Amino acid sequence: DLIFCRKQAGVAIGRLCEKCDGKCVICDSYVRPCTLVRICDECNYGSYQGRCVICGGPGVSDAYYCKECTIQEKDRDGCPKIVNLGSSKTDL
Amino acid sequence: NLPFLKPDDIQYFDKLLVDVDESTLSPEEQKERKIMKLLLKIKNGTPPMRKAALRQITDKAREFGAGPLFNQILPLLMSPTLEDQERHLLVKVIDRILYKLDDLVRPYVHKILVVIEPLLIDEDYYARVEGREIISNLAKAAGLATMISTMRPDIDNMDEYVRNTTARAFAVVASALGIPSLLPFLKAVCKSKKSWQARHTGIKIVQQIAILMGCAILPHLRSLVEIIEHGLVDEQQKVRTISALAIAALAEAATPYGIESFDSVLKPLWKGIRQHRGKGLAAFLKAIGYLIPLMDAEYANYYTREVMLILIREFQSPDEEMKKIVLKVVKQCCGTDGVEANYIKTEILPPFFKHFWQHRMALDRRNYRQLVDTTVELANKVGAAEIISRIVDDLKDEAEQYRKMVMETIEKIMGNLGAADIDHKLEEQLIDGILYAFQEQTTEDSVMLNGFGTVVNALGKRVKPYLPQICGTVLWRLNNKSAKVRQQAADLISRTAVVMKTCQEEKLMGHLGVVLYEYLGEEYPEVLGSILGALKAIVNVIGMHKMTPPIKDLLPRLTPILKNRHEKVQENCIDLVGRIADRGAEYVSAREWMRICFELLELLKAHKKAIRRATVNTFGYIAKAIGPHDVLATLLNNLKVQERQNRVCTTVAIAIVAETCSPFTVLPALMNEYRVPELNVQNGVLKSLSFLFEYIGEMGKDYIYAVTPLLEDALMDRDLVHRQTASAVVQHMSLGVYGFGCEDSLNHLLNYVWPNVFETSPHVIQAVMGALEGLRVAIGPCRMLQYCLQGLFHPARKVRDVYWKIYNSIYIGSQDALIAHYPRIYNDDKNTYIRYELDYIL
Amino acid sequence: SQLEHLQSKYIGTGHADTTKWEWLVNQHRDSYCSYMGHFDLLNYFAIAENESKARVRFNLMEKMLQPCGPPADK
Amino acid sequence: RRHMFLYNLTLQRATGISFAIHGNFSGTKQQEIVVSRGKILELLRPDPNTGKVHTLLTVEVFGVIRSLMAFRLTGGTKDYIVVGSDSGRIVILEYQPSKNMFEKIHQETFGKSGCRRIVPGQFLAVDPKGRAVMISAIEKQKLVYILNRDAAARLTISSPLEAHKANTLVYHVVGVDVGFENPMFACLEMDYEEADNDPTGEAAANTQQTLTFYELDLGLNHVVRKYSEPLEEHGNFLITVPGGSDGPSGVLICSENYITYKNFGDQPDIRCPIPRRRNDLDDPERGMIFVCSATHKTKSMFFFLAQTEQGDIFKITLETDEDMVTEIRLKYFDTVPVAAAMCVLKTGFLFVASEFGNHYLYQIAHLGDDDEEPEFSSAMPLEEGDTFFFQPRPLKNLVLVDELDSLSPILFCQIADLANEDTPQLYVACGRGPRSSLRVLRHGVFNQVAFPLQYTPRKFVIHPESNNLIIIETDHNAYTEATKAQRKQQMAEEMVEAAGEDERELAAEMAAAFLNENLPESIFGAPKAGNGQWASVIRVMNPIQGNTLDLVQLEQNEAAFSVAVCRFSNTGEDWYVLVGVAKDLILNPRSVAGGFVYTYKLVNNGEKLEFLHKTPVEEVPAAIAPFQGRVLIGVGKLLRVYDLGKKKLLRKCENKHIANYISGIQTIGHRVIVSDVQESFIWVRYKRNENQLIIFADDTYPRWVTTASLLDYDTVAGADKFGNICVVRLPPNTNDEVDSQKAEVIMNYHVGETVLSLQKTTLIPGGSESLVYTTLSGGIGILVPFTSHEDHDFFQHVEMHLRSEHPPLCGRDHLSFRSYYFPVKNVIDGDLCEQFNSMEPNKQKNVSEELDRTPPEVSKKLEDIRTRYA
Ligand SMILES: *C[C@]1(O)C[C@@](C)(OC)O[C@H](/C=C/C(C)=C/C[C@@H]2O[C@H](C)[C@H](NC(=O)/C=C\[C@H](C)OC(C)=O)C[C@@H]2C)[C@H]1O
Ligand SMILES: [Zn+2]
Ligand SMILES: [Zn+2]
Ligand SMILES: [Zn+2]
Repeated sequence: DLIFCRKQAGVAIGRLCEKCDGKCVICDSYVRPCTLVRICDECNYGSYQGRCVICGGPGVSDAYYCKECTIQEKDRDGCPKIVNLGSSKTDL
Repeated sequence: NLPFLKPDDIQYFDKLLVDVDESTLSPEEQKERKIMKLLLKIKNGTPPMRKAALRQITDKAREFGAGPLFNQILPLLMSPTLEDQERHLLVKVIDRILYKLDDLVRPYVHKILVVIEPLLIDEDYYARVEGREIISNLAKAAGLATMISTMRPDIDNMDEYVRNTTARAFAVVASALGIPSLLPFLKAVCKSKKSWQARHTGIKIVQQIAILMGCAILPHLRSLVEIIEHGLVDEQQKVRTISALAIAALAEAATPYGIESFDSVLKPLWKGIRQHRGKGLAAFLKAIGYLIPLMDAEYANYYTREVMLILIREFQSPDEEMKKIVLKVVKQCCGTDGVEANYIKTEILPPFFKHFWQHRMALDRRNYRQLVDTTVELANKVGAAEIISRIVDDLKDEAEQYRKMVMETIEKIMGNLGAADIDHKLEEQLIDGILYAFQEQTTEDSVMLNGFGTVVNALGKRVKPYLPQICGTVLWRLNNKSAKVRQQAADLISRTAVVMKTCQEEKLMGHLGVVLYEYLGEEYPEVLGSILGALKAIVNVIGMHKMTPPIKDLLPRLTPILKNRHEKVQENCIDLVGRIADRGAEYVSAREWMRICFELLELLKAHKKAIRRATVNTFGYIAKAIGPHDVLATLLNNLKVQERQNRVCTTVAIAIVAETCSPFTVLPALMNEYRVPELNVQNGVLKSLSFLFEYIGEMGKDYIYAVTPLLEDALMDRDLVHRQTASAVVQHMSLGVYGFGCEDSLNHLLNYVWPNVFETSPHVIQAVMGALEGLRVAIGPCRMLQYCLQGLFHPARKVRDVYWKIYNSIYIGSQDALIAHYPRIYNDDKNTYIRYELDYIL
Repeated sequence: SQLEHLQSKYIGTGHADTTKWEWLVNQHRDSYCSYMGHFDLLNYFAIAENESKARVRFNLMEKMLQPCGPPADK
Repeated sequence: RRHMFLYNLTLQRATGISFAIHGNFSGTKQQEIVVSRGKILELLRPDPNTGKVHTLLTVEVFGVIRSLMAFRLTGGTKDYIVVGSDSGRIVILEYQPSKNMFEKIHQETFGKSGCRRIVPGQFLAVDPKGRAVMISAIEKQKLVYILNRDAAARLTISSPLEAHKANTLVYHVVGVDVGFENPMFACLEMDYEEADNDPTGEAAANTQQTLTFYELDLGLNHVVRKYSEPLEEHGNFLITVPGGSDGPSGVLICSENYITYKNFGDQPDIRCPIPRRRNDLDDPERGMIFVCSATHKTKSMFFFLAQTEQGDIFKITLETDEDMVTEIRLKYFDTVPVAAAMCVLKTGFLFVASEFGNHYLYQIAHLGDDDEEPEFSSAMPLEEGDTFFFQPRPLKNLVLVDELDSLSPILFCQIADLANEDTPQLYVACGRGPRSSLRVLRHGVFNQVAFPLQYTPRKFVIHPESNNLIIIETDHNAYTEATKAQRKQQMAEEMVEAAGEDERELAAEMAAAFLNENLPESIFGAPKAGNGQWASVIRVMNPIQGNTLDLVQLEQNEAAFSVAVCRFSNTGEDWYVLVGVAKDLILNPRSVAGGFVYTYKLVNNGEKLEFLHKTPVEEVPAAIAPFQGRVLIGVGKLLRVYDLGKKKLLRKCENKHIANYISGIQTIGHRVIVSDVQESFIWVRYKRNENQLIIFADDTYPRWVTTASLLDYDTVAGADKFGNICVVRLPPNTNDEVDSQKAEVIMNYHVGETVLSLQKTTLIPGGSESLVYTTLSGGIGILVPFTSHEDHDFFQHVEMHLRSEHPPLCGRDHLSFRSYYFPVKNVIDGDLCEQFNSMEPNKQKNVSEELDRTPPEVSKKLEDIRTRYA
C-alpha cells in the first residue's frame, strides 16, 4: 500500500520524472500549477536528491501543487513524497 | 517473518537461517542472534519493520552494550557490496545507539575510528558526510577527554597520511564539541617543542576546522590565528607552508569579515614572500590573496601595492600550481575596492596578458576555466573594451582551442557589460574575428554559437552593415553537407532574428525564410526542430503579410509535420503553427484549420508538459480564429463515438473552445447532448463539464444556473458514477468561482450534493467530500457548520461518524474562522459553556 | 494513498464518541488563542474591562487550563 | 437595482501599536524602529538632533502580525526583521534604504492559515547571536530554523526542526544568551493533561507553571527538552539576561507581585517582590504584574526597564559575584502611560508605544542613580507579606520630546458639519480611561484637535438645535469622584487611628498632605476599583471649543451604555435626553441587578441637563432610539416602545422574541432594525393601528454586530467584532405582515480591524456618497460604490494581477485574508491596487499592458477615485 510521507517539509524542492511532468502530486490534476512542492529532508538525502517524488526515478522538472490544492491549503499538509509500505530500501 | 536475503547478506545473517531452539544458546549467543535479527529487519525490512526494529535496538542499546552492537554493525557498514541508502540506514542506527550508549562507547572509540575513517576520504560526498557524522556522534557520546586520549598518539606519526587522517578527525571533533573545547590542546600542539610533525598536524587541524566549518569559525577566528601565527616563521619549511595554507583557509571561511583578526599575520606574509620560493611562496601568496578582499580600500591599495612586484615576478613561474595560485590572487585583489582601475591597467594588465594569455593554457581544462573567469572579472572592473581589444585578434588564430578560449571570454564579457564601451575599430575586429571563428569550425562548438549570438545581440543595430556577410555565411552553412552545421546555423538565425529585424534587412530575412522552408523535409529530427524554430523567428520578425513563403503555403506544409514523433519537432512546429494561427489565420481556410485541429487533438495527452502547453495555446488560437460551432460539433461527435482513451483529449479540447470563444457557445450543445438516454453519453457530458469548470475557473461564475438543472438530475440519478462526476463538477465550480458572488447557486447545489454523504462506495463518497470541501471554500465554513451541527450528536452512531468526518474537514480547513460561527451553548449545573467575552458591548 | 489518521492527530477534531465537554473545551481554547491573535478582539476585551492588554492576555492564558471547569466522570 | 460593487480605501491608517523593535535596519549607525500597527508594518526613524519621530515606510501586509523581532549574524552591521503571523509562514525581511522598501529575504511555510491554536506564529524567539530562530504556537507545536550565511554574505535558512509536546500551553518564549554555546530557548509552559482527566478538578489546582529550557544541538541537528523546573509564581513573560562574557545568562521571569532570576544548574532562584505604591488607592485585593520590558546593553553595565500595570517604570540591575547573581536591584524610574513596548536607543532616548492613545518619545536626561530616592533589592529583608513602598512623582529622569497622535481606540464616530465649514468634520470618541478624548478631524491625511474626557466614551448624540455633543463616559473597575474622595478621606483617618500618639503632629499632617496631592490620572492612571464597580458620567460639550457646558455624575456601579436626545409628541418642542445605564453589572460571568433610564430636560439652549426623573428596568437598557414622538428602548432581550410620562417612562408596547440581547436599534418608516449580540439583524414591523411589534425577517448567519447603518428601506450595512463588514438586503416586496423572511447577504468583506462606526455620507460637498468606517486600531476607511461596470472590471483585473505579482509581505493569501470569516463578495481592495506604485517598473509595465495601458494611466486612474471619493 502507498501512503504520503507527511513529515515536516523543508527547503528541498520536490521533482517529477518525465512520465508525470506537470502533474499535481496531491490531486493528479494537470490544470494550473501554482505553488512549488517542498519535501522532507530524509526524502531528499543522498542518492534520493532530485528524484521523482512518486517513483524515485530521475527528476526532470519541479513538482507543483495545483491551484485547487493551494486554494484549499492542501500544500500545507506535509511532504507529499509517496512511500511504499510494502517495499524495502533497495527494491524495484 | 524473515525478510528476503540477497547473496551478499548470507555471510552476515546465516545464523538466522538455521532454526535453533533459542533456549539452548549462550546468553552471548542469544544477544548476537537478537542483534542480528534487528539489523536484518532494519536493512532489508519494510518501513514499518525498519521503524520497529530501530526503536527496539535503540531501547535495548545499553543492554546489548557497545561491544556486540558495533562488532556486528562495523562489518556491515564497510561492506563492499553495501548500497548507499543501506549505508545511510546503518549510519542512522549508529547515531541512535551512540546517543543512547553515551560514555559506554569509550572502550571502543579507537576501533570504531580505525574501521570507519576511510569514509572521510571516499569519493562519494555523502560517504564523507556520513563518516564525519559518525565521528561527531562518537565525540559527543565519548567526550572530549577520551577523543583526545585516543587520537593524540598519531599527532607526531612519521607517515604524513596518518597525520592527515588524524587532523581531519580532530577537525570533525572540534565541529562536534565546539572550537573552544579544543583551543588549549591546539595551542599546545601547534607549538610542540618535540617535533615539527606535531606542529604541522595541529596547524593542519586548524586549516581543516576552517574548511569544514566555514563562517561558523568567525567568533573564534582570533584565537585560531593566535594559535597558528607562530608557524609562519617556523624553522621547518612544511610548517610555514601549512601555516600559510591555514591562514588562507581561515580567510576564505571568514569572507567577507574578520580582517582585524589577521593583523598580526600581515607583516610576516608580506616579508615571507620577499624571501621564500617554491610551494612555500605559493602558500604565502595564496594566504595574501585571500586576505586582501577582506581589507578596506586604503589598506588594500597599500598592501597589494606592496605585494604586486612579487606577484608580477611569479607571473612567469614555470610551475603550474604557482601560476594557478597567482591567477586566483590577481582575480581576488583586482576585485577588491581600493585597487584602482588605472593601476591594474598600467601595472598588471600587460604582463598578465603577455604571460598568461598564450595558446598553451587553452589545452588544459583547469587553466582554461580559471583564466577565462579571471579575465572576465578583470573586464568587470577595468572595462570591457580594454580587455576585449587585447585578445580580439587571437579570434583568428589557427589553434581552435585558443579560438574557443578567446571566444568564450569575449562572450561572457560582452554579455555582462554590453557594447557601449566598444568603438568602431574594435567593432570591425570583433565582426571579422567571430566570422573567421564560425567559418573555421571542425567540432561544431556551442561556444562559437553563443559568442556569435551575444556579440551580434550586444552590437544591436550597429551590426546592420555586417549583416550581408553574416547572413551569407549563415546561408553557406545552411547548405552544408552535415546536418549539424545546418542545425547550428538555424539556431544562430533564431538567436539573432530580433536584432536582424531592428536593422531593417527584411529582404535577407525573406530569403533566409525561403531557404528554411525548403529544408522542412529534413530527415534528422533535431535539425528539423531547429529549422522550425528559425522559421518561427523569421515569421515573428518579418510579419504575416510579407512572409516568404506566404502563410497560405507555409501552414499546409506544417500540417504533416505535426505527426512527427520527436518531441523537439513537435514543440517547435506546434509553436510555429500557433503564432500563425494567432496573428495570421487570415491566409488559411477553415478546413485546413480543422485538419490541424484533428492532428493536434492527440498531442494534448503528451507526457512533456511543454508540448501540452503549446498544444493548448495553438488550439485556443485556432478556435478563436475559426469560431466554435464546427469544431464543437466535431468534438461532440467524437465524445459520443469514442471511449476514454481519446475521450479526455476531446474533453480538454471542448474546454479550450469554451474558454476561448466563451462558454455560452459550448454549454448549450454540450448540455443538449445530455438528453440522450444512453447513460454513457451523459457520463461523457458530465466529465466534460467537470473539466470545463476546472479549466475555466472564474469564467464559470456566469454559468452555474445554466448547468444547475442537469446537475440536479445527475446528483439524484440512479447511477452512482453520475453522482460522483456531478459532485466533481460541483467541486470544480465552487473552487473556480470562489470569491465571485455565486453563493446562492452553490447553496442550492449543496442541498443536492449533501444527501449523498451516506453513500458507501469509496469513489462516490470521496467525490462527495471533495465537493463539500470546495463548497466550504466558496460558501464559507459557517454554512457548512450549520449543516454539521445537527448530526454531531445524533443518536445513531453512523450519522455521528459521517457528520464528524465532515466536521473534521471543516475544522482543519477553517479553525480560526469557526470562532465566529460556533453556536451559543448554555451552561449547565456542572460546567461553564458561555463565551462571555464575545458578549461584551461597549 | 489516503487515510484519516493524521486528521485524528490534529488537536480539535472529533469522532462519534466525542463528548460535549471536550467539544466545548476545544471551542474555548481555540477562542482564547484567537483573541490573543486578533489584536482588535483583545483591544475590545481590554476596553470592556478596565485592564491592560498584558493583564487580559495573562487572564486568558490562565483560563486555558480548565476553561469549562472540571469534566464529568461519565 | 444590481447589487452594489464596492472599492475599499484606507484614508487614515491604523495608529495603534502592538509591537515595536529597534535596531540598525539601514545598516548604518542610525537607529530605526519597526512597529506593527496590526495589519500594517511601519518603519520609523527618530532624529537625535530634533528628537522628532519621522515615519520612513508604511506597508500593508494583509495579515495579522503576531510576532516581530530583529536579529543579526556575527559580523553583520544590519538587523534583519523576522515576522510571524497568521499566514502559516515565517518571513525574514531586510530594509533597503536605497529603495525604501522591505525586501523579503526568506519565506518558509509550515502550516495552515489563521490565528490558530496549534499552528506556530504567535511567538518568536531569536538566539542572541542570530544563529537560530524559534517560531511557536500557543499549544504543542514549536519549530526552529537555523540561520547562516553563504559566500556572498547572503542569509540562508534551514529546514525546520521540531520541538513539539502534546497538551502543552506556552505563555512566552525567549532565547537565552548562552554566548556561543548550543542555542537555548526558555519557555513558560503548562501541561493540561492532568486537569483534563481529573473530574474532581484539583489536579488543575495543583498544576503549576514550568520554566523549560530547550537546547538546539547544532552538531547533532535536533532540539531536546534539556531542562524544566516548576515555579511557585506563574509567570507572564520572560526577559533575556545578557550572557557569555557580558553577564550571567539567565532569565528574568516576571510574575504577579514578583520578579525572579532563574538559571539552570547550581544557580539558585533569586526572588524580589515588586515595589507597590504607598497609599495606593487601588483595590487592595489586586496584585501587580509587569506589562512590558526593555533591555539596554552598554560597555560597562546592562539594565532593564519594567513597567507596571499603573505605568511606573522600574530600572532593574543585577549584582554579580563570581558568575552567579547575588541579588536583583530595582528603583522607581518614572511614570508614563501603560505601554505595549519600550525601546531604549543608544542616542539617549526612550520610545514608549502606548497600548492605547498617543505614543511618546522621551529624552533620557539622567539615568536616575544620583538622587536620594530609595533603592530596593532582593537582599533586603521583609517578613510576612510586607512588600516595599514608593511614591510616584512627576517626570525626573525623562523629558517629553515628541508625541505621536493615535486615534486608537475609536469607540464612536459621527461625520457632520457642526462648525459651518461647508465640508463636514469627523467627531470621534477616542482613547481609553482617563486618557480618553473627543477629537475633531478635518480633511487636509486629517488634521486633528483633541478635547480630554474623564472615562471611556461609549456613545454621543448631536443635539439638532444646539449642535452640542452629549457624551456618556463609562468605565469598569473605576471609582466615582465622590467614592474616590471618600476613600481618600477614610484611608487618611485610618492612617492616624493606627500608629501612635508619639507625633500625631506628623501623621495628621502627612495624611493631610496625602489628601492635598492629586496625581493626574492622565499620567499616573485611575485607581482600579475592583470587580463589578463602575464609574460613569454624562457630558454636554461644545464641538468647536472644548468647554464642558455641563456634567452630571452618576451613582457608583451605574454604567451608561445608551444615550439619546429627542422630542416627544405629547410634550411640545421641549428637548429631552435619555440615558440608559446598568446597575451592578459584572462582565464575567455575566449578571446584573437591572438598569435605569434617566430622563433629563435639555434647557438653556442645550447647555444644562435638568433632571426630570428616573425609570427602573429589569435589564440593561442598551439601545435608545427616537421614534415618531416616542422612543424605542432595548431592555436586554425586550424591544419596547416607550412614551414620556411626567413621573416615569411608561411601557406602551413590547416584543419579547429577540434571541439574546439588543445592542442597537435603528428605524426607517415603521421598520425597526434590531442588532442582536450574536444573531445578526432582526427586522421588526411596528403596526401603529394595532399597537404591536412583530418580527417578520431575520438573517441566515450569526453575526456579532458592533454597528449598523441603514442604506435604504431594504438594505442594512453592518460590522462585526471579528473585523468584518457586511451588507444584507431583504428580497423585493418583502411583506411586513407574513411570518418568515430571510435577508440576502449581498456584500462580505474582512477589513482586518474591528469596525465600531459605520456611516453613509459624502465627505466632500459636490462628491457622491460612500460608506465611512472607523476601527478600534484608530483606522478610518471608506467603501466607494462603482458607477460603471467598465471601471469595476478594470479595478477587478488590477486586484487580480496584484494578488499574483505583489503578494502580501508576510506570506498571507490576499483573497483568503479578505475571506477570513465569509468569502469576499462585491468588494475590491483598493489598498492592494494602490500598491501598483510600489512595484518595480518591469512588473508595472507588464501588468499595465495586461490591462492595455501605460503605468501613468493606471496610477492616475487609481488616484482619480481617491480624489473623487465616490
Ligand atoms: C505520474 C503518472 O501518473 C505516471 C503514469 C505512468 O501514470 C499512468 O503516467 C501518467 C501520465 C498520464 C498522461 C500523460 C495522460 C494523458 C492525459 O491527457 C489528457 C488529454 C489530459 N491532458 C491535459 O490535461 C492537457 C493539457 C492541460 C489542460 O494543460 C497542461 C498545461 O497540462 C490529461 C493527461 C495529460 C503520469 O501522470
Ligand atoms: Zn518525506
Ligand atoms: Zn515518476
Ligand atoms: Zn492538486
